[PDB]
Amino acid sequence: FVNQHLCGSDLVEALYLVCGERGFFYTKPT
Amino acid sequence: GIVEQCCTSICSLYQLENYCN
Repeated sequence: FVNQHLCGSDLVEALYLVCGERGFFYTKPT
Repeated sequence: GIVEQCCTSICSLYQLENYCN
């Protein structure tokens, strides 16, 4: 997908599909 | 950070692997 952007709830959904039940975190948005 | 990587830039789902615990 040349033009993929993941914001808000889409970003949480995509992290959960990639990481499974390992869990995930990010320390700062930017 | 993840928002500049994937929200205000185009990201590869592969880069999300960096955020897994």
